[PDB]
Amino acid sequence: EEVIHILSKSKGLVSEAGLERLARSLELEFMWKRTLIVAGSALELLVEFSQDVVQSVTLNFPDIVTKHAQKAGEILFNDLRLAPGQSPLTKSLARFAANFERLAVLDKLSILEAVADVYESLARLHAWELQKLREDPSLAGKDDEYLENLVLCTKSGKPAMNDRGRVGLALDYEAEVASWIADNERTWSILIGCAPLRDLSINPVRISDKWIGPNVKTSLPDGLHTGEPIIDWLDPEPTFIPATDQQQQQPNADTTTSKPTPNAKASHKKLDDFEAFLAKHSSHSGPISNMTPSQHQPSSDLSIDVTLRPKLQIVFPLHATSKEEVKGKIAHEEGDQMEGVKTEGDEDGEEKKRRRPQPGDLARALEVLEDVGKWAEFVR
Amino acid sequence: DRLTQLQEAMDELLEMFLSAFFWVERHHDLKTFGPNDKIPDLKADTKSPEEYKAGQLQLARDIIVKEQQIEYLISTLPGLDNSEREQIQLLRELEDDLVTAEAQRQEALKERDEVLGKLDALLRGLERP
Amino acid sequence: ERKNILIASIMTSYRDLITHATSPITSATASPGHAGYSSMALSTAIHAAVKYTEDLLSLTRTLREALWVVGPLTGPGEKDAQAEEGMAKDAEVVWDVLNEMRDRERERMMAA
Amino acid sequence: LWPDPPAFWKPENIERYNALKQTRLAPASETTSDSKHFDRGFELKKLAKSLLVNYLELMGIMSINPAHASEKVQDIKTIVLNFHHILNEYIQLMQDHLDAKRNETAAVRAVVDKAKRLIEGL
Amino acid sequence: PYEIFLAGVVSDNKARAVLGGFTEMIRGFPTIKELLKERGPQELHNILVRQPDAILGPAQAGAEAAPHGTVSGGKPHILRWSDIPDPPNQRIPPFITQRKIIEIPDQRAPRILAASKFRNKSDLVEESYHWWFNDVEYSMVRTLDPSPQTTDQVPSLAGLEPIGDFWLLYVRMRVEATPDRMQQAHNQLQQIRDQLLGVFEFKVWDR
Amino acid sequence: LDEIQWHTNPAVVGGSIHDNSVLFYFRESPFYDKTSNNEVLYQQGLHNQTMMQFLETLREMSGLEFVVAQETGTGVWVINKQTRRKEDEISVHGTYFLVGENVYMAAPTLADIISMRLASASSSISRLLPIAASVQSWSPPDPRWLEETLMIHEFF
Amino acid sequence: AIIKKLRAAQQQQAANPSSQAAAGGPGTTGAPGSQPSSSGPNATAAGGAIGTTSLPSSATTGPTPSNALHSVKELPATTDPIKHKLQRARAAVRLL
Amino acid sequence: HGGHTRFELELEFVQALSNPEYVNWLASRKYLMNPAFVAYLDLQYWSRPPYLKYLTYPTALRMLQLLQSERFRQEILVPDVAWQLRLEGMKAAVLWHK
Amino acid sequence: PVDIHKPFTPAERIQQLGEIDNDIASLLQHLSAALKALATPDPVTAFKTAQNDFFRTIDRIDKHLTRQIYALEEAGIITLKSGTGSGAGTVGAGATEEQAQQLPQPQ
Amino acid sequence: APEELKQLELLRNRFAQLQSSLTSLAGNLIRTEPLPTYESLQASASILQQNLRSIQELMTENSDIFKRIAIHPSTNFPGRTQEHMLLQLLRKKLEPEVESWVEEARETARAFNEQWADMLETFQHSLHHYVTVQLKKQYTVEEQEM
Repeated sequence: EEVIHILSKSKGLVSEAGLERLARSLELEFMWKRTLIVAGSALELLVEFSQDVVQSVTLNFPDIVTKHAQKAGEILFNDLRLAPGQSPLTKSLARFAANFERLAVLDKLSILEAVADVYESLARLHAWELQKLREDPSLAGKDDEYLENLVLCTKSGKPAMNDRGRVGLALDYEAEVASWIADNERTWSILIGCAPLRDLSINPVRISDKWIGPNVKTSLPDGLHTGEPIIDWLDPEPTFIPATDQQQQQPNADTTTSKPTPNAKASHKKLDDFEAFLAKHSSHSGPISNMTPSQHQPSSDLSIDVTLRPKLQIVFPLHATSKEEVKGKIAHEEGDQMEGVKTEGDEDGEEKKRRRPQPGDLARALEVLEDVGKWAEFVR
Repeated sequence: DRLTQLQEAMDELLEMFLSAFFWVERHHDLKTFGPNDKIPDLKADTKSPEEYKAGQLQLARDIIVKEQQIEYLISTLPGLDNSEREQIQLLRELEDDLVTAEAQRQEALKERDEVLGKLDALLRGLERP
Repeated sequence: ERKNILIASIMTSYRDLITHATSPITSATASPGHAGYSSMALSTAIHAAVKYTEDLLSLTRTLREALWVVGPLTGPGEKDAQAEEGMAKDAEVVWDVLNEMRDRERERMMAA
Repeated sequence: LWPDPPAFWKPENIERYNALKQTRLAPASETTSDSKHFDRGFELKKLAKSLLVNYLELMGIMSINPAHASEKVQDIKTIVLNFHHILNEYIQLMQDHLDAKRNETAAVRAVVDKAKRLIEGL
Repeated sequence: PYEIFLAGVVSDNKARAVLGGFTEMIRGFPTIKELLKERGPQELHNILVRQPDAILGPAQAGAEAAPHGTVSGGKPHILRWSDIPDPPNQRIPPFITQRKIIEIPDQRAPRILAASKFRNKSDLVEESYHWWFNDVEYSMVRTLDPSPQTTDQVPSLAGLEPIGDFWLLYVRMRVEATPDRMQQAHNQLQQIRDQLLGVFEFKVWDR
Repeated sequence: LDEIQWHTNPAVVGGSIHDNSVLFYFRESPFYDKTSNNEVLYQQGLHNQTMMQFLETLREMSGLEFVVAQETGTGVWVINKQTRRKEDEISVHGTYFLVGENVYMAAPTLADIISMRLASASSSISRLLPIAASVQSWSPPDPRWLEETLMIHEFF
Repeated sequence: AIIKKLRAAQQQQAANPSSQAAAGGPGTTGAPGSQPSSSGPNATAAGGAIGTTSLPSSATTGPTPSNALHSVKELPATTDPIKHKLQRARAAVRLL
Repeated sequence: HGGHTRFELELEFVQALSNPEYVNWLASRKYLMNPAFVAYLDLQYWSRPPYLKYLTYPTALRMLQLLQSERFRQEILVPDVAWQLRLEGMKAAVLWHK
Repeated sequence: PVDIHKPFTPAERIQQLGEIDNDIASLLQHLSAALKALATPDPVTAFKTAQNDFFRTIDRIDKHLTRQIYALEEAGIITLKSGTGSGAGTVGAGATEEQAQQLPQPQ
Repeated sequence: APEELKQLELLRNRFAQLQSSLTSLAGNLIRTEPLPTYESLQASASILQQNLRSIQELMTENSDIFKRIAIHPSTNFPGRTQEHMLLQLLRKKLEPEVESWVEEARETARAFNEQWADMLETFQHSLHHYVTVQLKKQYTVEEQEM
C-alpha cells in the first residue's frame, strides 16, 4: 500500500536509552569490545559491562586531516558520559545519533570522502578581513563579532562538522565572567555535507588544492575536473527562515501581553530591542513622526509614527522591491504590562526554505546578505 | 574490764570449790572412819566411788589448770608510770588535729559539689533534647 | 384559737414556773446527797422559765401589724386633676401653632 | 506511806527576786570531681578512729589509776579469810585444807610479786 | 362543639365578699347585659338541625342596653346556638358540652329558618360579670328574673332555686381533636379546684 | 475510816496463816478492841492455853466475841464481831472483811449516795446553749456554676 | 545498584518496530514469531513492573517525607547546638 | 526551823522522784493543781551548769522535762499508764537513751 | 364595744403592743429580786415585795393583751389565702401625675 | 428480811426505767445530725427528773434500815467472790467532782436558816387570792368605768 511510507515515517523517534548501539546504517562491528571500522574511520568504545566508560575514534588513514581528530572524542563521548548528577535510566541517545549521522553519509561514498574541504583555504579570508580594519574604534575583541556582516566560519564548535556563522543577536557589546550567554544566545549556523546528485546541471566534486589567489584583491579561481567524475555535496540551514515569493537566480488582529524591564533612560524608549535606537535618529531631537528612518540592513527598513497625548503605534513594510507591509500597535527592572497587538493589510506566499545545494564555490558566500536582511524577531 | 573478769573468776572459783568438795562428800564416805560396824552411808552425809580419795588426784587434776588460769591475765596488766599524765599531754593535740584537718574535708563535700553547682544551672538544663 | 393560745401559754408556763419556789425552799434535815440531786431541779426550772421568744412572737407578729382588710379594687374620680393642666396646655399649644403658621406666609417676593 | 513533800517555799508576787538582779572535654571535670570526692570521703571516714584511740588511752589510764589500789587491797582479804578453822594437827585429815592453803598461798604470792613490780612510777 | 365547663352556686345574701375574694384568683371586673330568644320548630326538616332536643336559641349582647334598657340590638351578631343535652359517663372532670353555635352579621336567616319551621317562644335576659384572668373565662352570671322576652327587665327578680349569682368557669376549646390538650385542661382544672378548695366548692346541681 | 487498806503491817511472823493462827493479824491490827473476851483472857496466855484449839471453847464467857464465817475465791475471810455481854444475847457492832491481809467494811448508803452525786452532777451539764437566734431569738456565679458540670464530667 | 529490569532492557519502543516488514519481497514474514517477540517484550515489561512495585518504599507522598526531612534537619541542628553548648560550658569550666 | 537540816533535805527531794508510782501518789494529792507549787517547781538548781556534779542519780533528768510537759501530769494521773511507765530496757540502753 | 369612744386609730394602736415589750422584759427584773432576797440569811416579804410586783405586772399584761384581742375581730381566719397578698395599688396614677405636676414648661 | 425485798425490787425496776430512758435519748440524739428540738430536750429532762424524784423519795422513809443493814447477801454470793471487781463495785472514794463540792463558801456563818416556811405561807395566801381574782374589768385598777 502507498501509505506504508507514512506509517513508517510516523515513528521517526529513536528509542534513545543508551547501552544498545543499533544505529544499523550498514556499518560493521562486533561484540566482546564494540569496535567498528568502515572504509574510512574507526570508532572504539570500551563501555563497562553494564554502562559507558570510555570512547575514542581513529580516523583511519586519510591524506592533512588526521590532526582534526582528537576533538571528535570530546564531543561524542561528551554525549554519552552521564554524571552531571545521577541518571542511570535517563539518557536519550538523540544528540549522539544526530552527531553520528553526519559521518556515515560521508564514509558511505569514499572512493580510493571527508577529505575535500575548503576551510583550510578559507581561514585566509578570515585572517585577512581583520587587517582590513586598521581603523581603531578601541574595542579589543568586538571586531570578531563585527565580522558577522560579511564572513565567518569554524570547525567543530558545538557540532561535529564544519559550519559558518552570522548575526548573533547582540552585535553591539558585560563583565559576566561566566558563560550564561553561551546557553541563552543563538548564533544560527550553516551546515555542510555531501549527497547524491540527480540532475546534471551541477558540477561534480572538484577536488581542491586552491580556490583563491596568492594575495587574497578578492579574486576567486576554481578547481578543475576529472577525478573519474564524482557526486557533489549539499548544505542545510539550522533554523529555516521563510523567504517571500521571490525565488530568483538559484484581517488578523491577534494580541498578547508582556512585561518589559525599564530602569532609567531618556525621555521615552522602545520595548523590543536595541538597534531601534540608532535607526531612530534624524537628529539629537525632533521625533515628530518623521516617518522615514533607514534602519540599515542588507534590505532597508521603513517608517515610524507617534501620536501626542505619546502612546506610540508604528508601521514597517519591507521596501526590498517586494513591498509588503505590516504594522503593530502598543498600549500601556520591573514589568510594565504592555499591550502588544499586530494587524496586517495584505497577504502573500512564503517559502520557508531549509536546504538548497550549490554547484561550486562562490554560490554560497554570495546570498548571505538577503538572509541577514530577513530577521523578524517578534518577541513573544 | 580485765580486772573485772579476773576478779569474778577468782570469786567463782570459791563456788567451784564448794561444788566439788561437798558433792564429793555427798558421794558418801566409804572410809575406815571410827564408827562401829555400820559403814556410815545414809543419815550422816552407792555413789560413784571414783572421787572419794582417788578423785583428790582424779578430778582436782581437772581443776589445777582452772586454778592456774588466773596468773595468765596477771601478766596482761598495763604496768607503767601510774601518773599517766604523759599520754594525755601527748594526745590532747588530737582534739584539735582532727578538727583542723577536718575543716577542709568538711567544706569539701559541699564546696566540691559547689564547683559543680556554680555550673549546675547549665549542667542540668543541658539535657534539653 | 390564734388569740386564745395566749391563755394556754401564759398560765401553763408562767404559773408552773413560779410554783417552783417550793422545790428549793423545802426543809433540809435528813440527807446529804439530795442537794446534789436538787441542783437539777432549779437548773432545769430556770431554763424552762426562759420561754419568752415563743411569747414575743405571738405578741409582735400578732396578725398583720401593717395591713388589715380584705383588699378590694375600685376606681377613683381624680383624673380631672391632671385633666385641668392638660387642657390648659391643649388650649395653649394652638398659639405656638399659629405663630409658626404666620412664618409660612411671612415670605414674600412679588406675589400678593 | 511516803514522806509527803516539804513544800514550804511557794509566790507569784515574787519581785524581791529580780529586784536585786539590777545591781569531648568534660571528662576532665568529671574525673577531677570524682577524685576530690573520693579523697575527701576516704580521709574523713578513716581518720575518725582517732576518737576511738583517744577513748581507749583515757579509759586504760583510768582503769589502771585507782582501781589497781582497790584490787591490791581486796586481794589479801581472801587469804586472811582462808584461814577459817585450820590448825597444826596434820581435827580430821584435812589434807584438802593443807593442799588448798598451799595453792592459794602460791596464788597470793604470785599476785604480790606482780603488784610490787606493777608500780614502776612514783 | 367541645369545652370543659364547671359551676357551683353561692348565696348573694356574700356577693361583695366573693367578688373581693375573686378579684385576684389579676384584672378589674367587666359587666355585660345579655338577652336571648329561644325558638321551637314544627316542620321536622333536619339536615344538620336535629330538632327534638337541639332546638335553637339566639343570644344578643345588649351592651349599651345595660345602661339603656329595652332590647333592640340586631346590629350585633346574634349568636345562634343549638346544643346536646347533659352528657353522662364522666365524673373526674365536669361535663363536656357539644353546642353547635355561630354568629352572623344581622342575618335574617333566623327569620328564614323560622318561616321554614321555627317560631320564637318564651325567653330571658341576664346580667353577668366576667373576670377573665388567663385562658379560663371565670365569670359570675344570673338571670335576674326576665319575665319579658328580649326587652326591658325592670323586675329583675330571682331566677331559679340557686337564687344568688351563680359562678361559672369555662375553658372553651371546640377543638377536641387534641387529647393531649384535653388531658392538660383536665389537669389544670383539677389544679385550680385544689387551689380554690378553701371557700368555693362546686359540683353538678339542679337548674 | 474504813475505805482502803494500808500497811503498818509488814510482818508475817505472827503467825501461821491458817485457822489456828490467822487471827493474830487482827490481834495486832491497826485497830484493836483492847477489852474483848479474848483480849482479857488470852493476853494471859503465858504458861496457859494459847491456841485456837483452846479458843474454840469464849462463848461460855459473857462479853464481846468474834466468829469466823467464811474461808470466797482464795482468801475471803470475814469476822462477824459481836457483843454477847449477856443470857445468850449477842450485839453485833460491826463485821470486817479480812481478805487481802487487811480490814474492810462498807455500808449500803454508798449504792445510792454515790450514784446520785454522780448521775445528777453529770447529766445536769448538757444545758449549755447549743445555738441562739431566730426571728427574735429561739430557733436558729462562676464558682457557683462548676456543679452543673459534675455529672457531665463522667459523661463523654 | 537497582535490581530491577535493566534500563536499556526497558526499551521504550521496538527499535525495529517495522522490523523491515515493508510490504514487498523484503518483509518480515515471522508474524507469529513477531507476536512472540512482542509477548516477550510484554513479559519483560511485567517483570519490570513487579520489580518497580517491590523495589522502592515511596516513603509517604513524594512530599510528606520531604517535610519530614526538613523536620529532621531542624532536629539535627538543634541537637548539634546542645552538644556545642555543652562543650563550650565544659571549656569555660575546669578553671580550678 | 521546824525542820533541822538544809542541803541534803534540799536535794533528797529533787532527786527522790526516781520511779513514778510515788509521783502518781503525789498527783493523787493534787499538789500539782497548786499554781504556786508548779511555779516553784519550774526549782531546777540541779540541772544548771553549777550544782550539778553533786547529783548521783543521773537518770532523773528525762523526768524533769516529762513533768514540765503540761498535759502529761493529768495523763500520768491514770494508774495504768503510770504502771506502763515502769518499764525500760536497762541492758539495751547501754548508752543513755535520750 | 367602744364604750367611751370608738378610738380605733389602728395606725397609732400599734404603740400599745410596741410598749408592752417593756413590761415583758422587766418581768425578769421583778423575778431576780426574789432569788437575791432568798439567798442571804431578810424579812420574808417585807424585803421582797416581788411576788406582788410580779402578779401585778402579769395581770396588767394579760388585760392589755385581751383588750387588743377584742379590739381586733377577724374570726380566726376568713378568706384564708395570704391575707391581702391579693393587692393592687395606684402606682399608675402616681406616675402619670407628671403630666400635670410637671410641664408648666412654657412659663 | 423478806419484807424489804419488794422495796429493793422497786428500786431495781425504777433504775431500769432510768437506763431505758437514757438509752432512748442517746439513740434519738444521733438519729439526726443537729439538735433535734429544744422541746425534745426539755421533755426528756423532765422525764429523767420524775424518776430521779422517785429514787429520792424511796431513800428517806427507810434510810435508817439501810444504815443498820450490813453485808447479808444471798443466792449468788459465795461463788462469784473471787474476781476483785468487788472493790470497784464498792468504791466509796469520792470522785474529783464530789470532792471539789464546796461546803466552804457556805460555812461562813453556818452554825437559824430554817423556820422560813412563812415564805410558803405568804405564797399560798397570794396564789389562793389570785385564783379568786379573775375580774376582767380594770385588772385590779378599781377606778372609774373607763
